[PDB]
Amino acid sequence: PQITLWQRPLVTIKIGGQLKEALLDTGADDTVLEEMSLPGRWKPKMIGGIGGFIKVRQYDQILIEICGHKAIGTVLVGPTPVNIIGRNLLTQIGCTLNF
Amino acid sequence: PQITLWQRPLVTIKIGGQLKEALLDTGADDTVLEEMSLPGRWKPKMIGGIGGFIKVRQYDQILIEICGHKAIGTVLVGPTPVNIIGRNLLTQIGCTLNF
Repeated sequence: PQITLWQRPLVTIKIGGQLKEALLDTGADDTVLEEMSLPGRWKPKMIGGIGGFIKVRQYDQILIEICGHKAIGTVLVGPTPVNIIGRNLLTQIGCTLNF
Repeated sequence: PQITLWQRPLVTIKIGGQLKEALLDTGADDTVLEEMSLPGRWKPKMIGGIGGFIKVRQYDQILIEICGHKAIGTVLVGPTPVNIIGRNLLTQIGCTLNF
């Protein structure tokens, strides 16, 4: 699927059964999501944004399924407003930018 | 020019003679840049990020030239670390996302 930018790039995800929705963000390095319970092992990590230093919960080889495409790699969890798909993932779904 | 996401999407800009460099960001709504002096009329506007409420200086029909492509539309100026090309612009250079 090829998508235009006339309005916010939001597609559906799957993180362990759970259908979801996020931003295909080419300005992010990490991928962070909605507080859902992951079967797995975590490593405390920290992010920020308007106030800053919010504590997140890094997961390591999580298989995210995005817009039909399987893809594994790290995903970060914690109190975020929006699911955001960093570089890490677009990188791996073959995703490229076209003008 | 078509660009991959294996590493931060940074291209060169032109804002009134001045060669520059920014992020082709599909997760931003506005376009904000480096404190350079624009011939034009401004409207005080406000943004934020890690601490938040930083005051910026909105410009209105500024012709940004990006990666060979002419394109006009608003550009925002103020103490930012990085030049960032919002939706507003990618929108207008015909820019699309491809996987």
